[PDB]
Amino acid sequence: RISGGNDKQGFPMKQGVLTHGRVRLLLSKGHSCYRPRRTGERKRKSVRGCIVDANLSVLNLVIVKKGEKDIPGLTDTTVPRRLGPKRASRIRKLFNLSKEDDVRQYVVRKPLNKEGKKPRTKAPKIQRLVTPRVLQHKRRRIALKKQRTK
Amino acid sequence: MADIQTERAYQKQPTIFQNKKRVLLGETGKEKLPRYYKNIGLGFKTPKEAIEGTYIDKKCPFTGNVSIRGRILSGVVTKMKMQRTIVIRRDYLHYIRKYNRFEKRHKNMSVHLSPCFRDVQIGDIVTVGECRPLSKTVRFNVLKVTKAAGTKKQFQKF
Amino acid sequence: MARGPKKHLKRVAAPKHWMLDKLTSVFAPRPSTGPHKLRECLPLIIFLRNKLKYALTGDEVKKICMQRFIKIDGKVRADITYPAGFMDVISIDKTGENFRLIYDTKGRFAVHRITPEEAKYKLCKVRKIFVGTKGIPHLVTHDARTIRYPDPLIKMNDTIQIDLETGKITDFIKFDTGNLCMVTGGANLGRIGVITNRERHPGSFDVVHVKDANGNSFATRLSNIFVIGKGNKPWISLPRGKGIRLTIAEERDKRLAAKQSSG
Amino acid sequence: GISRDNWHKRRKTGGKRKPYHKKRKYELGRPAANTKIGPRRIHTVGVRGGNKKYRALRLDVGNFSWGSECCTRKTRIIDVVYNASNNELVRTKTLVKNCIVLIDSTPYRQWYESHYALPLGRKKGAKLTPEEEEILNKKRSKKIQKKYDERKKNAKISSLLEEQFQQGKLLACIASRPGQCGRADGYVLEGKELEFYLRKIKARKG
RNA sequence: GACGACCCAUUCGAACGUCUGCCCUAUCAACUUUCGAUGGUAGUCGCCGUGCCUACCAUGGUGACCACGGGUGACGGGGAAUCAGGGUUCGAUUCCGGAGAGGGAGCCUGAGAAACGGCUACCACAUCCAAGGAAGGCAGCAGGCGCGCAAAUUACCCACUC
RNA sequence: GAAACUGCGAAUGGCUCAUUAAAUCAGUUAUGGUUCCUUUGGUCGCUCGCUCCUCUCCUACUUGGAUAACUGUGGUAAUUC
Repeated sequence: RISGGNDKQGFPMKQGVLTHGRVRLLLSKGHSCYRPRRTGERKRKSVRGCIVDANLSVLNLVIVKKGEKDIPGLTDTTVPRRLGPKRASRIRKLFNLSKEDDVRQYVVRKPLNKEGKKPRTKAPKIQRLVTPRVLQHKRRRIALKKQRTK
Repeated sequence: MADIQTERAYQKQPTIFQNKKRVLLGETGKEKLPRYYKNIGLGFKTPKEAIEGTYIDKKCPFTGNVSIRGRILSGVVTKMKMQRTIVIRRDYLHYIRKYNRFEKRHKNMSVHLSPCFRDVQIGDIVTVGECRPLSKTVRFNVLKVTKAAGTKKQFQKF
Repeated sequence: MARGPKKHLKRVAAPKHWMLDKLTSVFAPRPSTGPHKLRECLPLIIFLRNKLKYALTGDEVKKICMQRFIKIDGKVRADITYPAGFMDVISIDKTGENFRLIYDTKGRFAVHRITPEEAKYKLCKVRKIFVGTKGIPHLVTHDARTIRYPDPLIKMNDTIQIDLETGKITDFIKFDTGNLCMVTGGANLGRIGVITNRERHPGSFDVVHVKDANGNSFATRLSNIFVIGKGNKPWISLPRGKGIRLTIAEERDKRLAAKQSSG
Repeated sequence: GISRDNWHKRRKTGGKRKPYHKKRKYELGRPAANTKIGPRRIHTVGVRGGNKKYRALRLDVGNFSWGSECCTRKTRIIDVVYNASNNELVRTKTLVKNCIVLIDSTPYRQWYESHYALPLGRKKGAKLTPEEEEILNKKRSKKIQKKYDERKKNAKISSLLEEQFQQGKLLACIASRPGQCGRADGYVLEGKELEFYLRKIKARKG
């Protein structure tokens, strides 16, 4: 799959900009090829179309379907992904835990290889995990409501 | 009164409804219209003529929406040649402190006049009062009309 | 300049009853928004280094207020500026001191120390009565407290005693002739005297005559009057001076009589 | 851009005043709604101080009322007939305050039939007898008559009203700004208004 | 305790509106109107009142008590210099109000801006470039050129005042 | 605890006097014609409806899925690209 690339003179390619001319579009937050330096800011930069020609410097091709053969410099090389989830419910979906099992030891442990001291194993901090502290804030939340009515 | 429409729209007072309750008057009776009016306060009195009569005007304070609040002033009639309004004048004296003399200056103002008053003539004293804007050059309405000055409108035997 | 609201007030723009100098720099404190109006406020920091002189710089007040020794109206405040005004109580509990903000006959906020027992309440004028939703009433006061369910005979220009601890007023005074009043604004300021007479005009800017116990009659607008207690009997403690409003000649005579500028 | 200034325009004496301050955001226009009748399209417009303002384009329902016996039901808005501000607006079917429009007239009959226990104008009684008589006749013992007796002689319904049900349309008055509110609403014509606007309609067209 | 949210009140205001107050000029005496001038009726729009705008209808409004037009090395006021009394002359300029950021117009964000230490376009300028393109607005503090009779350091520092 | 997302401020100040003759502005009045971040004080359980459709165990002991920093590969003579 071709995901775009860079025209000569560095002009980038975005989607929905049919033909190959170099057009100056209004751009703002939530569009390709824009960085705001102030909120609500709108600039009018030049970009270049979708339709491929030989006027382009470089293209980005993403491997989608893998063939019979293995290209030597890429698909033979194997690199694992780094990080497990940081959120509660992603750990539940991943290792396929029940609602009742109390996650507390199903986190990925990320090694610190060296530091000249000792190796650490790091973990992230779970979010949306119920603890006793959570329930207090919800119990005091309702206590005030009843107190108000009285 | 029986004709008060000449517009491309119907004219009526707000805060009035026409009921369809009961049926028996015989020949005639209730004109199917109670009248709306209100007090103005500040020692000014609603005319009898307003409560008696029939007109639809929203810019008079005896019927329509518009308050009198803030200032109160007087003037005198100078001209009438416009519909539901008049022109008036304010004579006054401007002083100069280099001299010890005064001098005459006048301004002219328009102001709206109710269909309630219809006994106005050019030369009557008039009273007015501050209001919210009604029009570009109208900011006021009449509260009262009077004559109590030299060379009166009709012969002395009153 | 303006396109939105301003955030500076200079020295020389600022009022004269804070008694500012002119050889510290261009800016003055400016009270931040609150229940009192800035031509009736005494900002907090002006009480702490331009009156009592505990602090010496504004940075010192920032180190003091954070410690939470300061209260205002029995609650805790913790900022350089707060807009306390007429009839509020400051309370430092570490020193065991309590102040009250009230007017000299000169017309400026003095030091009126008081017992801690007195500092458990303040006197509040009623300004507006407003029926809320579902047949519930409200009060509105100059210190901007909304006290629900008042007694149904209390009306504006009365005054009410509020318990800072629980709100919910215990008692009140009714506006009547011959009751004792204090002035809170206008040319006459800080004078104490009984009501004597009222005058009404349909319209606005009704006035209220006053007479004191020195045999002088003066008048002021209605909305600068504040009630303090029944005739010749304040329900508050009073400072020295006591609304006499001496002429300048008599004030000269006192100073050269006691010969007082040394102790 | 398009503005609602006041520092233009001549004074009373025919004088002109030379250009003063540049246009500002609190003196501002923003083009007209020009709402029609069709499927609901609503746009939400940010306005000064916050507090969003709804602009309605192509409504087709409004809440009219029949305050004579005090029922108000939701009914479809069919077509414009009379627009007392301009003639051109009727031709392009533009909907604004104090127009005169047409409705289906359906729930008002249903309410009348159940409450006053009588039908309005009808083509034939043949339709009624198998079903729609089931409501009108009733099996109550005890409160066939006892309720309905109090409804009697409070249902004379006027001549100009009754004839209109047969056409299946009724003339009601828009008493809302659709471009500011986001809703059409109104009251149905009664009395002398309903005599008036008939005469204007027959005068102008036909 | 901390934070957030709906409404009411309050505070800081904001925006329109009332009455009175103005320098020179008639070799400027009639002015304003369907390119709305003045008013009536209805509607649109707007935070709201309002010819603000639109439709329909009326013919008004202003002036020798100086309108209308033209001029101003005219920002306004609190004030300043001189001075017996009465005045005359000045007020760019430390406080308050206003207007504007090269000239015009449009607009985004926000409670608040028609913002320029935000943006888009035209016009007048001026900069870089591999000639494909890209970037800019000192009436902020210093500093330079120019202009003229005529006016300071590309300094030190958030300790004071805020 | 760098970085990065998020909230808030950047409409205050500073500067200039070009425009501007009932305009600006000053005194006086008006919102009962309106808007108002923020502070301060009150407002904090229908409202009676879980009404879904899966045919009733229902995530309320807490629901849903992406972006930056980061890791790695780049383009342009040049940009807070």
